[PDB]
Amino acid sequence: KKYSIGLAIGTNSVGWAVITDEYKVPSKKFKVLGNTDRHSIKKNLIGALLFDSGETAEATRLKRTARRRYTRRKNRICYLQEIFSNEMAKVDDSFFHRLEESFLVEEDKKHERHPIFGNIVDEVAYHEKYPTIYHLRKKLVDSTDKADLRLIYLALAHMIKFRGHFLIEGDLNPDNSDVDKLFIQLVQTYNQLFEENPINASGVDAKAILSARLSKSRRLENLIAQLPGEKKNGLFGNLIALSLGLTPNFKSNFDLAEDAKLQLSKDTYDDDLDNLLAQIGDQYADLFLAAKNLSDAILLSDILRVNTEITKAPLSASMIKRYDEHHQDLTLLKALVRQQLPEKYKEIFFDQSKNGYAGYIDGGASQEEFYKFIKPILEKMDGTEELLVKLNREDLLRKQRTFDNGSIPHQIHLGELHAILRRQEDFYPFLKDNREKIEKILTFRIPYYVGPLARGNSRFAWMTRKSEETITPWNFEEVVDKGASAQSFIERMTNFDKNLPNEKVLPKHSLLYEYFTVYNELTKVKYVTEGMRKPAFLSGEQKKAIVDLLFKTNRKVTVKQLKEDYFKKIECFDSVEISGVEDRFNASLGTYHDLLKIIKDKDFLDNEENEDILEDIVLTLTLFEDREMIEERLKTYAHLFDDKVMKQLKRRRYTGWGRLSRKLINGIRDKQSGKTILDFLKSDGFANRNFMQLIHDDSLTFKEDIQKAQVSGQGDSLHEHIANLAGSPAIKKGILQTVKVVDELVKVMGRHKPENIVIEMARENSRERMKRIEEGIKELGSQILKEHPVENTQLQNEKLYLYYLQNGRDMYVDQELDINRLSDYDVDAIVPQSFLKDDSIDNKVLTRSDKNRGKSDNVPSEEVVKKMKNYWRQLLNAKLITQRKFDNLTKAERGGLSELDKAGFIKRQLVETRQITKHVAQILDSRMNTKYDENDKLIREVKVITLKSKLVSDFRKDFQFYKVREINNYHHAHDAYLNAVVGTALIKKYPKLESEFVYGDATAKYFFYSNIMNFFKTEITIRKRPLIETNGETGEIVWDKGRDFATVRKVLSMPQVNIVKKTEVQTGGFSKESILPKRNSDKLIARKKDWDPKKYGGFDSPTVAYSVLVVAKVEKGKSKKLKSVKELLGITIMERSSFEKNPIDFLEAKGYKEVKKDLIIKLPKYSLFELENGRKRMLASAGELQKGNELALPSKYVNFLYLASHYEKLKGSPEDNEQKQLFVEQHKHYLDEIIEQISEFSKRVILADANLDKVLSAYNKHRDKPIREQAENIIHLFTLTNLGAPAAFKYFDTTIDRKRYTSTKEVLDATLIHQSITGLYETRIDLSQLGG
RNA sequence: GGGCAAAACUCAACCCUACCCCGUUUUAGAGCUAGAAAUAGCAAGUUAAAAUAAGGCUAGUCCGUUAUCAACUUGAAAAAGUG
DNA sequence: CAATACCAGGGGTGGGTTGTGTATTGCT
DNA sequence: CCTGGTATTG
Ligand SMILES: [K+]
Ligand SMILES: [K+]
Ligand SMILES: [K+]
Ligand SMILES: [K+]
Ligand SMILES: [K+]
Ligand SMILES: [K+]
Ligand SMILES: [K+]
Ligand SMILES: [K+]
Ligand SMILES: [K+]
Ligand SMILES: [K+]
Ligand SMILES: [Mg+2]
Ligand SMILES: [Mg+2]
Repeated sequence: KKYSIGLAIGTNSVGWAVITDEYKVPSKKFKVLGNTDRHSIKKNLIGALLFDSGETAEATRLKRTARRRYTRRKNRICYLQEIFSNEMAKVDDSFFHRLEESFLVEEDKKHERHPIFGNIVDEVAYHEKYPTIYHLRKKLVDSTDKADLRLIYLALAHMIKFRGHFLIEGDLNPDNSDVDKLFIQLVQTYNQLFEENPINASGVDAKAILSARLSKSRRLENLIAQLPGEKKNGLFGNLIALSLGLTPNFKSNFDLAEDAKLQLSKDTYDDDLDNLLAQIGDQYADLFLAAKNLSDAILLSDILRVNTEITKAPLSASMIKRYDEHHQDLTLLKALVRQQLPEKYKEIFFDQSKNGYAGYIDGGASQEEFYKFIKPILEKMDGTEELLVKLNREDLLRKQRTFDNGSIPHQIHLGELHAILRRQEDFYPFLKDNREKIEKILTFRIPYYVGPLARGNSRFAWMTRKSEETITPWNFEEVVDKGASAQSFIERMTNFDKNLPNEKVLPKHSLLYEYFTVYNELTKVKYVTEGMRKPAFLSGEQKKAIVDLLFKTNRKVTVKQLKEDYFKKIECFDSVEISGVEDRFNASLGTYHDLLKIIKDKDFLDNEENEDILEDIVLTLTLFEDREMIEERLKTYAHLFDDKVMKQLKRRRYTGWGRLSRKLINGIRDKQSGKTILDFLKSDGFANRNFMQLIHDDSLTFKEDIQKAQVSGQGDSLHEHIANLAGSPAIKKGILQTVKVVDELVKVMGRHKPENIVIEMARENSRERMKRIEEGIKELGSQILKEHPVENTQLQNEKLYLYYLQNGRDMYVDQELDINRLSDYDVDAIVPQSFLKDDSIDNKVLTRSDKNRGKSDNVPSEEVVKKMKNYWRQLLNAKLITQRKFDNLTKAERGGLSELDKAGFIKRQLVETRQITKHVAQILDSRMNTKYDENDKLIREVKVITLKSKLVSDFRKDFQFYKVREINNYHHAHDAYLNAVVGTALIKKYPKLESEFVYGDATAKYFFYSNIMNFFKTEITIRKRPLIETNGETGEIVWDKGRDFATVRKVLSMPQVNIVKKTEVQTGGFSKESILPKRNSDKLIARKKDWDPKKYGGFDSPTVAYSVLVVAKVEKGKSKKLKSVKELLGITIMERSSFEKNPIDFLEAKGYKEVKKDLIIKLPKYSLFELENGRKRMLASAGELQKGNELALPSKYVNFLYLASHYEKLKGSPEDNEQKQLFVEQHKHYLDEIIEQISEFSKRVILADANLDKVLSAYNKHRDKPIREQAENIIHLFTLTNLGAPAAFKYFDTTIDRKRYTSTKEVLDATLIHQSITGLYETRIDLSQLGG
């Protein structure tokens, strides 16, 4: 017979269905294997495979990087110790041993328990002298005396082990370190530019004001308030704001045209500033330079909170200041508490559980938690004003190793280390000879372009070696072929040209590439004037003239410039009409202008002889971000430029890559013409062919060479092909499961390929939205965050999120919005919900009243646009509002929405265009249709139809085949069945639609695509449609409105649906990552081989990879008498390899004896067992079970629950709304009935006596509640019966905690069921037959 | 119209390298006084070492948490096969 | 033995890719 | 968050 397949692909489920030409679901007798008495079973050909979500490779990669980092840090310490080996041997022959075994307890220590000095007196004396490591570091930096080699090692090792970040390149340039010295020089330069309006900085304490621990805006205010007649938005105020790290706008200071927002931290900044400089010149260059220097000094004084006069170890001195102030403040706080709150001293200083000082030090309290706990204690006390201020500045009782130490650059640690080396090399000759080695150990970092230093056993590595010896930081340049390794980095990184697959893609900012884009756009530009009959192309001379006169003198070329600056000036046209370009030219020559500003040699740029050198320069600037490598590759061109241009160029940086190779653009030439693609793009007579026309023109060579070039390589497997698809790994796991389901379904139907396969794909935090708001107000320069504090979780509500996105302003009315009145306010859809279902914040907007939007059918009225356009663009620059949202807000000025707009919105709602769905369709099509005809065209025996969820959702809502997701998992299978039905019927009714729905090769649309699915309806908003629905041409019947609806209903009401939870071996981390303290418990796992957890603590809570059923004997009692057992042993992920290498030895080491090797059953997670009365359990672990049954609630109750709970929308037909409400009230008794159907189920399968009794009491409690709320809570009640892991749920206000199945003893005598992917093929094993 | 390409603006999803900072764990940093002793009173507290998936062989300044997996007949395996 | 309350490593820096809609020029 | 491990508690 003939049949079709319906599929619903999700992130966790693949629903599948088989239908006949009558839209019926077949049933079949399937053979049952095993050792049970049942040999076959009847099954319906509907079901749904369920699985756990597929995970990305991000967490694995981060674990891998942390692993490599720990390894290499240990290697750094090893290098330092090998350097110190021979002399430390003379000083202390067991020092490094004591350091290595510092973790062991004294019982296991092979040496003295005191690490540094091997005796208690010297150790205690050391600690008294240096309370922290930073004391010793500063001392070794400053003191002139010879020091103990062990203390030198400790200081250098602490500097190398925690060496600081690498965000700053080169040396730190410590001549401009003082904030006052740079602020005074900034005042000098500013007064230089303005002799008439100077600023007197006398008595201005810039050090205290600018280095204070306050917000940047507050420090700006405090500095400006010290300058009378000067304001914060003046030029000097904006310069100070730029130095503090803010985003000033210099547009108003220089009477500019548009925004000149600067910020030193943005990567664009350089360009930005130089852009700005073009407006006013180079007089202000060194002014902004002085501002940047002042900013660097402030960034340093943020870290080096100590003056640099007395010491050369400012970091260690700042740490010592922390320690001393902590000591003073702690002494004072204890004295104060003894004075006024001696009742609370012990809780504060002895209680670790409380967030006092004790928990802050010994417990688990954090600095923030400690501040919150002790702030009211300080406020209630007297004499704590200084301590209170210190708390508010986040600077009280501070430790030295804190979270904010991440801003410390490595050059600071390097300065202190180099100072110690200089001091102590006068006494230790090996320190003098190895100074640069020890410095290298701190500075050297494996380059980003080299990767893992592997030797042929790493799938991540790509490095090649000049010689075959061990790589150290010192011999790196001699062992590693940096040239070939960087070349391989390039090859691994860059995409290939698709037309020429053996050629690399040009950089996105290549001069040749932007020339290509400009000429390709400019070629298809036509123009017309009065004395012209027809618009004409530009000639080659015209195009070269427009390039030389406009594209090489202005970064952007506007149509206005094209008309006035070219056609008026050269062609003498008073008027002209341009076509092919609107507003401005998308393409431009930005790289040309960059290199023009840098090299200052327009002739050098315009010489065809310099094409190769400039291309290589741009390539080098795009490949790398490393200063060393960039400097290295531009040395061949060092003779052509001076040092100033060379430095400017070294700073020039680019990212991104094009999509075409250079051999395609200006390499291959037409055989006849001898011209390249770019040659035609510059001049093609009057034809003016562009890139597409140039590679698709049979008249010229290119197409032939392209076809000669392309190669279809060695084909991927199915799994490989799916993996290489663009998309999330979850949906790709779903796709692979879909293909396997389809394979097995074809196998079930006697290997007969179906006629149709309908596929549907489901379309489907706090920190990122808080980040949006945080950056948005920062850019806006507003203070609403200051006025209204809000936590990240509070943004679960969408109204508050929209509010803080809108800066207190109303989006349709220029009026402030009230925080406390947020209840009344209205969330409106920019493009309305009637036309588009976009419930995202992108089509959402918070306003005082919906009315103020203007009319509803169109986009907000032109008046509202004219009003709020500036505020909308300001929110767009702050990125609080996206460009899509902005364009939708202002569409009225462009005419609102056209008829084509609405028609296309509908068509996109109905036709799927998502690429991943097309890829799945391609895979299924290429697997089903494999033969060719006499014309060698593909034989499409199977048709792959693709649907969007709105079709079947609307079908359910129209004909009341409602879905309730929380009842069971049948809705996936039902979605698949309805997909098959609707797709098949739709393409039967309208074959012309195949173009839109099958894979392979005025206002009319608004009515057509909105009425395509009306042939199911009997009545219409007039004419009654025929009860029988046929194809107009073939006459074949497509839909019987008297029977096929009944068929769909009978199919949806079927209780037997093949729901299969995919059994899976667990993978990932061995256990919880927490390192637990020591404890007397055999659940603790040692973190090292010899670290007994009873002494050293360790891990617990491992993940079971899979359980194993063991039938064996164990020793019982002192006599060790063998007693027979049959139990579940969970093999952990960590034990899995050793178990699989030899299971017998593994089990015997566990204590089992005489193991029946052939009765060992591997049981992954979710293994299915059946017990009595059809009760089913799934394996959640070796010692816990999940619910294994589905509640097949009758369709009547599903529809009643949908309607009574107001599950989605109300029908919108007032008569029909009253119809449905009357049905709900007439069938109210269903409530009780539903409960009964649950109770019975729970009594037969769930077996939670206490939970069921509490649920029944709760249901009887709220019997006078409205029907809608009782139904909405009955919807929750299905958590008790849902398949899978138990969960807690609320019925009204009563909470029902999950009942767990903490024992797997019963499944050992149950029936184990092995199901195929559809669950149609089974193997049933009676486990009670094993053991004895 | 369906598929496709490049440019412009855009946001979502993914893949990879080199590093940084905390956290946790054990040990070290002589607790004192009064008691037989339980215990009570006070003193102190900020730091470091070392581990940071057990570990593996290929012994690399490498690898170790992604993807893939019902059962059965083969095969050592990858694979094929069975209702 | 089974019921049950508690708990689960976090933050930052670089690069590359496909796909998303909007609209320009085009191929097929 | 979800859901399985874990110690408490009878
Ligand atoms: K991390
Ligand atoms: K010992
Ligand atoms: K002032
Ligand atoms: K703490
Ligand atoms: K444009
Ligand atoms: K770069
Ligand atoms: K896995
Ligand atoms: K997993
Ligand atoms: K299975
Ligand atoms: K893109
Ligand atoms: Mg390790
Ligand atoms: Mg630490």
